[PDB]
Amino acid sequence: SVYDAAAQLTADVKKDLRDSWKVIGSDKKGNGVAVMTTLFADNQETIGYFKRLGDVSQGMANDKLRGHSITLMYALQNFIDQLDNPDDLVCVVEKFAVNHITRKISAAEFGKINGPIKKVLASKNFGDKYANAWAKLVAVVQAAL
Amino acid sequence: SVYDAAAQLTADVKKDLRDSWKVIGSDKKGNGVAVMTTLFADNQETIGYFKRLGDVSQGMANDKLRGHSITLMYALQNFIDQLDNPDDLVCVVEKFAVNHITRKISAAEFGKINGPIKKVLASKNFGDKYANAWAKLVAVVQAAL
Ligand code: HEM
Ligand code: HEM
Repeated sequence: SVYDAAAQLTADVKKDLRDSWKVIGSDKKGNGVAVMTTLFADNQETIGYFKRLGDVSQGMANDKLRGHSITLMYALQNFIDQLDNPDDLVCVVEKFAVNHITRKISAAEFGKINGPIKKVLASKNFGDKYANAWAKLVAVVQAAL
Repeated sequence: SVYDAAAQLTADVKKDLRDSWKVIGSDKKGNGVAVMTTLFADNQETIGYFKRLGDVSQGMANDKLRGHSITLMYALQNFIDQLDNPDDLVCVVEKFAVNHITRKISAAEFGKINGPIKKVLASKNFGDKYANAWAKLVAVVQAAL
């Protein structure tokens, strides 16, 4: 199932993911926080999953939120580095899904991250072409949930 | 405390961490699996914590172990990237400690990773000076458990 979703990651898709990551991943703290705060803004209900982070309205200034945001970017860094080897990408994606499955985060719930990522990409001038590429990467993770 | 331990990362310690990581971090899959296999070999008692991984003796052939090993290296990548800012290093370490605290991994238990790291370092011509540098970094995490 995860292997099938990984099959959608064509040569052109991987190319756009890498080029866009070269910029997005250059500032993990800045963009990581941008993704989370945007998620909470467009889908307030997702905050129910982050009670441990405390006052998320503080954004960057919130140490726990900042810690989470930075760490989130290293999961994406991981995925991006394994793109050329489906076997490694799959094992890393399934490993990643373990904790999210335990948190009872469905594929649909996880997909709510697509909007934030699309917006962050647009702030760096990466159009729909790139947003679609990232939606496909997220789809690989969704297949594991 | 974690804040006092982070202050132990002096200038030369950070430098040695970077220089050694430049090599060790070049092959996250290979070195990551070596670290885990060494841990299970020198400290068989820790295998109980990894029941989900299955037959750990399969090494690289075990998809779950390989996935975990690769992911582990990205946590270290995270720490290394935060060496410039103590505030970020701390929030990232505390974030990382959450799941390990939940698994009831004590500071003493976590410290068993020092042996494996030292051996992997040695296999790449990096001696005691570097093993001690990494022990200090591991100490920051121990302070958070
Ligand atoms: C591409 C998007 C995402 C990435 C790369 C990502 C990455 C991570 C990482 C690396 C962790 C730390 C390791 C762990 O405990 O699993 C984590 C924790 C977590 N994730 Fe995800 N995640 C993503 C999306 C989501 C979404 C959409 C939700 C929920 C709506 C979610 C909820 C959580 C929660 C609740 C935690 C624990 C936070 C804490 O208490 O510190 N994640 N995620
Ligand atoms: C350099 C030290 C270590 C690093 C960088 C590291 C890194 C990680 C990472 C990134 C994860 C995935 C996220 C999470 O679930 O928290 C993880 C999972 C885990 N770690 Fe640690 N860890 C280290 C040492 C240890 C040690 C010494 C133990 C046990 C004595 C331990 C036990 C666990 C367990 C049981 C899991 C879950 C594995 C699974 O079921 O997939 N870790 N660790």
